[PDB]
Amino acid sequence: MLPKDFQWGFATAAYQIEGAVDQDGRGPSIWDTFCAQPGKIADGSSGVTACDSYNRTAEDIALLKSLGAKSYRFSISWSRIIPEGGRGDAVNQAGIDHYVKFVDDLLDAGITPFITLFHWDLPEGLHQRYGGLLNRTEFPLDFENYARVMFRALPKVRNWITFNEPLCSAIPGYGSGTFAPGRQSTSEPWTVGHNILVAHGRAVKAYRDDFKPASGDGQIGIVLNGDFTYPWDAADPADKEAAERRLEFFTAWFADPIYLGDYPASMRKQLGDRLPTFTPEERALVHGSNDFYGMNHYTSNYIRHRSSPASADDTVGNVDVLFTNKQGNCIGPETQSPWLRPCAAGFRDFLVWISKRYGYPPIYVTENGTSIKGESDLPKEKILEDDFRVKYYNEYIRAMVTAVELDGVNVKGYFAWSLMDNFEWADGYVTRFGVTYVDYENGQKRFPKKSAKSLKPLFDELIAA
Repeated sequence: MLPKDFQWGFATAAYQIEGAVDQDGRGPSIWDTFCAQPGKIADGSSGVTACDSYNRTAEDIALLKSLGAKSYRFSISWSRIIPEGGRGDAVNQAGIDHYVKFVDDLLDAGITPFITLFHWDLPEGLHQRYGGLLNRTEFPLDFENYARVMFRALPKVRNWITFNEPLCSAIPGYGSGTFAPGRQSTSEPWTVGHNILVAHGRAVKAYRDDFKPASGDGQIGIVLNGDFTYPWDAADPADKEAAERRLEFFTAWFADPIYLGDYPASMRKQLGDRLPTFTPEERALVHGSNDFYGMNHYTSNYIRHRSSPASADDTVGNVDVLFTNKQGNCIGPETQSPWLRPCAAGFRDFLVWISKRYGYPPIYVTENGTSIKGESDLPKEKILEDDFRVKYYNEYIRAMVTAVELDGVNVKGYFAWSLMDNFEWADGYVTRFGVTYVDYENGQKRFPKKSAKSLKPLFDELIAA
């Protein structure tokens, strides 16, 4: 049994699905720029058309009703709202009107919106003007303004997310250079993470002070990813330590400041002066800034300690991240994503880890899902019979249930990533995470896969009353 008010649905992100990249006054994001650069996207694609969801809102809502979703998690493209991005820049009324209409249409359908303000698509103008996410002074001020514009425009919304997966904005974006804006630095990821946390805190303070509804059901929080860890050699205290330290670098990086008031000591030890120090003002903003814990989770790994000190290029916490352990056991089967091996037990375990470290917060699992190896090469009929994905959902959802029932974890909602196949960042369109097939060659036509239909009967069995 899950509580009667448990919310479930599907998730998407604006740049992954919307298309219409220059329609109705939209300014370029750092992702539009990145895709234009050679060798960044595996299939040489971009979000130019994607699923054309910007132009197919009625169809997307009808699909959500068809599948029985209670809620829908999606993001706002900042550059549709303020094309240049800053607090002194012109606001694009057309972009605001689009999202206002969309939210109205969702609520008229009886589906609750869960809205992400920042899903990696920083307006290119802010990146050029002042170094974007790198600027400790300017980025938080412009993010807060953007947040205020959206809070003011969408007063019927009750569920807000500031940032989706800041680790992905920071490490791939400024560490390895694999995601936009494609920079490579031993310091920049830590600078970026800090500015995101401050930006987040400013936005939450603005929400709480000036916009939260009298009805009291308004809530705001950040969304953090994090895959679970198991020691390579469980009998080696060093591997136990290494597995814990890995979680700290992945997730506590963000959640420790938010719940506990500072960065993980292990990060401070390794990173030294490369990791910023909160001022009293910044700590006041960041400490206590989550009304709920937003959780993205996909996989687990075995973690092995290293015999030497960490290098400056290290971002994982000086450990080997592996798919096999000392006994030759394997985490899970291959998917199309080299990093993703299904391991339902790790989902239960991650929920408990968060709960124990952060005082049993209310948790929304804002992303969970899988790709299927070679899915895009399959004939249509075979893509639609996505048994691998059906099983992924069945097992992961049951693991979540175990965490709720036995471990007492306070899970409030669950969102399947994704409602439809979409632009999977540096993978392009080859990697499919959708419960819905999208035939990009034939006008982005949609076809629900087996997994899309499987979630309602599953949740109807679980959700009480």
